[PDB]
Amino acid sequence: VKFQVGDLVWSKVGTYPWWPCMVSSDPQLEVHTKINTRGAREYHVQFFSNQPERAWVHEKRVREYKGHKQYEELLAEQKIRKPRPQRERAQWDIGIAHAEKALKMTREERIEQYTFIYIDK
Ligand SMILES: Cc1noc(C)c1-c1ncn(C)c1-c1ccncc1
Repeated sequence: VKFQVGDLVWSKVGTYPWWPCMVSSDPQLEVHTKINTRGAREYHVQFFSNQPERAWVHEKRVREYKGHKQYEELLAEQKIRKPRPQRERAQWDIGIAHAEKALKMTREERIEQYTFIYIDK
């Protein structure tokens, strides 16, 4: 267990680029980490965005968030680069702005400021 609740991380999920996140406790499982059905470790994260979402992410797709400029280093992991779609870039920029504000906070302040409120349907 390398991450705890309130830690800032980058997550690489689905078709999306490396995205700013905060580790949090799953609202139903009440754990922030688990061993999945394939026997691998996963972390529960909140994506920083104007569209709040959460996901369980494989530990190999999670990295410590040290700052927004670290994005280049994650891409490093003729030069070939994927283009950046406008709508997705705008959502990522909002997320980064939140992550940069969260980085100036203590872990306790971040937990209080950003932990999602979940409402049953
Ligand atoms: C979208 C969406 N809906 O559920 C999940 C999970 C996602 C998702 N998967 C990976 N990223 C980066 C996201 C995401 C979440 C919020 N805003 C922008 C993107």
